[PDB]
Amino acid sequence: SPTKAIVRLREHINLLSKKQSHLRTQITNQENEARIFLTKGNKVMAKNALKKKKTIEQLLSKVEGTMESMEQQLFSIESANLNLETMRAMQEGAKAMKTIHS
Repeated sequence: SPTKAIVRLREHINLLSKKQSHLRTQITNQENEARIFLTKGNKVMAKNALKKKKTIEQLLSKVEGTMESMEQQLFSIESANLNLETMRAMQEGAKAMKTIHS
């Protein structure tokens, strides 16, 4: 059923939002690593920690983009159901017109 499909998509998004929070935390951690090297004076390793920060940022974008795709599919399903209800409404309007003509 499309309701079950929606529930599953929400379940996948929830798991991805756990990955999101993890990766956002890792981004802060990689920044902190770089800041530690900056206070040590090792700008080379600080830049390398920022390279790792950017790597996690790219992974975060992948997770967030995946959730977007799942939401688009989810909303498409809900929209399809709203279109079926709009169709039903139009069919009852047609029935009213049939009564007017009859």
